[PDB]
Amino acid sequence: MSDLPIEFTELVDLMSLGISPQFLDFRSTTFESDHFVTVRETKDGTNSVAIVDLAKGNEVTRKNMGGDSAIMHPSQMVISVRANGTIVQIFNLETKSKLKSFTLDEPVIFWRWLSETTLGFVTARSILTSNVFDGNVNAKPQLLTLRHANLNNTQIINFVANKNLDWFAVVGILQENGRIAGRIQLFSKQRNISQAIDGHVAIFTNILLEGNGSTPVQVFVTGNRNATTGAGELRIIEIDHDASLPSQYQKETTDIFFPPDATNDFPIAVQVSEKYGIIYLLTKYGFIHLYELETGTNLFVNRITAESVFTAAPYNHENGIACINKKGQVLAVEISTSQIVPYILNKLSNVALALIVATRGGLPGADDL
Amino acid sequence: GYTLIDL
Amino acid sequence: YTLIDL
Amino acid sequence: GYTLIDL
Repeated sequence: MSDLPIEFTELVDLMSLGISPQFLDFRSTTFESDHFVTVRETKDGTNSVAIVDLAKGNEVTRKNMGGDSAIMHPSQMVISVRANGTIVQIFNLETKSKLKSFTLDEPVIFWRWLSETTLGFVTARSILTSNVFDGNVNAKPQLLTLRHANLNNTQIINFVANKNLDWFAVVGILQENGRIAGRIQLFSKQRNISQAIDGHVAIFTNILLEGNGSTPVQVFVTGNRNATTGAGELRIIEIDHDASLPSQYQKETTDIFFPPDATNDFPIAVQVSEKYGIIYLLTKYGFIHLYELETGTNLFVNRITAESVFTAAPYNHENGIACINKKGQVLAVEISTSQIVPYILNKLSNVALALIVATRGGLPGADDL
Repeated sequence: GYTLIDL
Repeated sequence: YTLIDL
Repeated sequence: GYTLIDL
């Protein structure tokens, strides 16, 4: 279908790799980038991990493991395992060498790579970071801040940071009104202050605005669904505006459409193409929502899977989104560079937006305007 | 999978 | 504390 | 000695 503003792909079917569907869940099958999928496979105490290398032909490396949780680095051949709440060990798979080894003061509830350099930890009470590649094997993670009370009684599902590693957001969900509500702790390290807000998804990104040259402004992108009314909302807002810059970002608020009877749905991931200024917002039930970043305008709504999504990641040099569904398909979406401008011009009937997107991305389709 | 995400 | 308008 | 994963 040649009008679609996106390309939709299956990167791999995990089930065709002999992997069991019993481990397709958020804790057991981890997905930090579209480079690797790590599956924790439980069979008695004869426990194991299957590492799928998406770059190298879906090659699986399988190892016995004594840990309860395992993640791969976004790019490097580095695996992180934790056990018994508090025991953490990180290895260079290639040399077999141990990068980090320590025992934490409090059990880890959630972890993920915040960047290529920094691993984030959330405990019952605390939020911690580790500069894993400092060459100090036994150096323990540094306290970032205590958890805000708004995250009490939630399941921790995300921890994100900006590139500068001085703004952060932790996301927890809980059942309210028989539906999923989300709570976010936002933390500014420079101010040493936290703020509690409502939401299910969060990401820090950057945008180049006319008249600021080649200097980005930073924006936070967050999406919520109200657990009582069902109303969905995306917000985009500036953080730490650099004063010399003459263009700044005016906050945007845009609807996220959920069918009223989509009782159990909520936003489950958000990823941004900084190059193209495109937000990808994915829901648990498999709905994809595209937004343009400058204007917050909704571009597209559709569904890419009928099976629920349980984990997601950036795709293709962070210009798209990838996800894994309950049937074990790894699915991917990114804009079609050749079709997105005609789509905006002619389907959305929106000349000004088409020119915004064409200009930012160097894309075709606006050359007869 | 016994998390709300998995439910 | 109100860091930002959300 | 102890490793959480057997490489």
